[PDB]
Amino acid sequence: SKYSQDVLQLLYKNKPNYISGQSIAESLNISRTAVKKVIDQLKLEGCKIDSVNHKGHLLQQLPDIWYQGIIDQYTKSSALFDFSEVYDSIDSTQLAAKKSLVGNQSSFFILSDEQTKGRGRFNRHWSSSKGQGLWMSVVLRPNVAFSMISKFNLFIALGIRDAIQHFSQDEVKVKWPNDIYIDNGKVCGFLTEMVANNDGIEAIICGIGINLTQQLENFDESIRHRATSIQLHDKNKLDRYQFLERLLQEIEKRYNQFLTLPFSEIREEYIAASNIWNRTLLFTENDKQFKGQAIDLDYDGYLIVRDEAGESHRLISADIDF
Amino acid sequence: SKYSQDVLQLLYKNKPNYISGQSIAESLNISRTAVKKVIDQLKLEGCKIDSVNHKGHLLQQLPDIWYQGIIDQYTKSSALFDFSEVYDSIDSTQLAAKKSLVGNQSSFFILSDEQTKGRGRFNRHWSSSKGQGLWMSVVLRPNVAFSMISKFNLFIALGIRDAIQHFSQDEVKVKWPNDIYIDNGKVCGFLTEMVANNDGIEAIICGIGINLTQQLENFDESIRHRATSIQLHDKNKLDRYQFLERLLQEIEKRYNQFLTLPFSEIREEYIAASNIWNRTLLFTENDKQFKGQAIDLDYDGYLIVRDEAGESHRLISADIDF
Ligand SMILES: O=C(O)CCCC[C@@H]1SC[C@@H]2NC(=O)N[C@@H]21
Ligand SMILES: O=C(O)CCCC[C@@H]1SC[C@@H]2NC(=O)N[C@@H]21
Repeated sequence: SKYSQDVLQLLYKNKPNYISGQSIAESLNISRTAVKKVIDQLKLEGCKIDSVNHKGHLLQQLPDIWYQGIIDQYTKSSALFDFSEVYDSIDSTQLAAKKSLVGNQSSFFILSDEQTKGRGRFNRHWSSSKGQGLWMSVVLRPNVAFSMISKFNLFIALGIRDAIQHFSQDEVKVKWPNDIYIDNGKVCGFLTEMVANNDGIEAIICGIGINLTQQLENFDESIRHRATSIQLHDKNKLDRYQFLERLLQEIEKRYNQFLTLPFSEIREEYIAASNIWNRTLLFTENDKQFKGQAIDLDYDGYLIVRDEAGESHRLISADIDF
Repeated sequence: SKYSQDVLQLLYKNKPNYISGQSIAESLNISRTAVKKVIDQLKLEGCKIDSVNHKGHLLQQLPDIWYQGIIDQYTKSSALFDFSEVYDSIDSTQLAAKKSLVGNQSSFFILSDEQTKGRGRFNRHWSSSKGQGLWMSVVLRPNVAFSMISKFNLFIALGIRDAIQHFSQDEVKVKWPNDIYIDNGKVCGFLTEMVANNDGIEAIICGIGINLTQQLENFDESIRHRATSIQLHDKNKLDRYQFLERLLQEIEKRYNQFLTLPFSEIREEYIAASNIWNRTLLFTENDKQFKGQAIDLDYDGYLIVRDEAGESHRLISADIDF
């Protein structure tokens, strides 16, 4: 409805306290009896609101839907993001982001419940079902030379890992350069792209897909043995609005780190985090395909690999399989 | 009008021959007497059409307006470009291009008679008056690593130079890395940007502004001593549709060269072309500003400079003043 969001906003801003139909009706400037329709609807949409007589309304729990109104609260308190955009379904949050960044310098992010044409690295299909995962592109505006994309990718990786870790009983590791794993289920994939030129970057557009609320039965086939959600490694229910909040919090931390520190400082931690050593790796390079071993990550973000034929390579990027 | 373009198309396709109101009327499937309005209008818009009784209509000369219909002919015969877009006025042909490239792989270009918000390097204002200059962004899809932007810039430079040269009595030189000069008037500036990621470029978007039909009196102030048009170095009238045709022809040649040759091969020619040696240069780098001498362009597109304090720099890019 026309007013739904503003209602949800007031409801949210007012926790841990109740507020009266009355009090809402004065703010939004609409009938006491319209606020009831709006509420009776929000509940029907799966909202948990406690309504008690004489006292009013308290927002208890939100469903697995993103609401522009409440996501406005995050953008508001943010010291990073100007605005956000929220859709229930779009073609792709990266495509949207790439459109929205032109002729302005805003930092911002875009969430969508469902993607109908979401892609990953190399333009692989990316599965993005309604109400199941956080599908989001983020735009930032670092003031750096274009060479520095690679580092961003590494820092953010730890942001996305921690955010996810704080919610997982099992250990969450990073599979360089782009994937986040819990055990041998890929929980999230992310991708960093830039608009840039000869001297200075115009924007960064990091697209992030994390699987939130998936049962084993939801995946297939046969990805079911190398894909896992967050929920499947957390005894208690996973709150999408709570995860968002830490994810954004960590994305920020790691952005600033990126902005003020050379990699070396992060390096040793990134190692503790990676699950690529002491196992055979499966590298692809256009027509060519080979095996090899991850030996080390050097100070510049590059991966030092020993291919099965004994030769040493120093790689900026790669796509790797277990 | 609704049909104007299709008329102009037939008119153009039929040179050096006349064609009858009749013959047009059958193709476009409209009254013989509507074709007359369309023609009487095209003339009034500054078209030169010869109409003789019993014989018909011949397209003699086009004004200083771009027409989507005739520009369709170039895109059609092209072995490079899928389509084009033509506007009489837009915000910026780069902005437009950056929007139009998303979620597709088309190669294409965009022309506009006037820009209301056209920018150059570092987001400097770029003057783009109606009917006076070729204002165009071009999109290509090379299949190369993102590092290779720099080279593209160098090759295209010679394309844009030759295209312009064939029309100038005075010698046309390239001021590395982005400007085209005739004597000490900047005739054109161009800029190469990319959308790309860790492994592979998504698109190139080279934006090109060349001054076509400017009198000294049109410029100011006081750019009038370091800016010059093409027309001011050509005794005979400059045809915007004829220049476009060679420009596109050269852009293509030089693109293919880029695609199949290392720089070294172009290098020595690029030198004959540059007007940066044996004079003092004025380099800017963020807060810092210094003098120096252009000593050489090495095989990798980099400029070897000797700053006034005797130190040697190897530069990928720079902004330079005379
Ligand atoms: O291929 C991968 O390794 C990761 C793909 C990352 C996809 C995310 S989902 C949200 C955003 N929208 C997209 O189109 N892609 C990113
Ligand atoms: O600053 C320079 O040195 C050159 C500027 C190049 C501007 C051209 S004009 C057509 C296209 N549209 C733009 O916004 N810029 C390029």
